[PDB]
Amino acid sequence: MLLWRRCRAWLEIRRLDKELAQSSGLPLELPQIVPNAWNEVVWRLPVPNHPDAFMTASNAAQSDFIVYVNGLAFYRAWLALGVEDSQACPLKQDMPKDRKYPSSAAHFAVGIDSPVPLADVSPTMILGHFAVCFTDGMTRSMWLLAHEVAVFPVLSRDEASAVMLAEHVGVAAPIQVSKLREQCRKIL
Ligand code: AUC
Repeated sequence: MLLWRRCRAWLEIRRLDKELAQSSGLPLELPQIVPNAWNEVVWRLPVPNHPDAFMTASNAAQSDFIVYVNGLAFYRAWLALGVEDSQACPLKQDMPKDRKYPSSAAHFAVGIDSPVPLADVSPTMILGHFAVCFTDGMTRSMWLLAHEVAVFPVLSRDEASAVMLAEHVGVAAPIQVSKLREQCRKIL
């Protein structure tokens, strides 16, 4: 029921608040941009006690922006959507119960040969507070979070939205997809 879910979500957010407080200003494991047998931005993501995951900005528009997000912070902002929204975030413990989760785990298993495209997310406002919502990529985000990936990239529609995401959940300034692609080519 509803009070049940609200109280659960409240307690998880409080947990996240503490964790973020403890780990404030400590170094996190970053995605690693890798050289690739294609013409795309690809990252190696370390996954604790698990084989590496690989993701790609292949399905991004040149106009999109990349934001590298603190997983815990991203998770907390997702919970801010509340519990009734169709995009409501399951508690981490229940994420593997999600219907598409096995299909996502399957995709993440392939590796560098078929990297998983990024999620497309947006900053929004819910009952007067900041939250994150999705255009796509909720399940793969759950996989990442349930597997405790510390930092991962996400896609945002435009500069201001990406700056807003980075402000609340980012570990770095946003960078435009077109400009990152260019730099990857000039360096990697
Ligand atoms: N391609 C592709 Au996929 C998830 N989760």
